[PDB]
Amino acid sequence: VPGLCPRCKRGKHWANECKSKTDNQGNPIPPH
Ligand SMILES: [Zn+2]
Repeated sequence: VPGLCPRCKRGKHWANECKSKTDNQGNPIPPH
């Protein structure tokens, strides 16, 4: 029962299953 992805901050999933729509890299999340 993992939530707010421990890699980004715009999803509630896990790294392997993570894809943050912020930039063209991996986790360009501006808040974190
Ligand atoms: Zn994520």
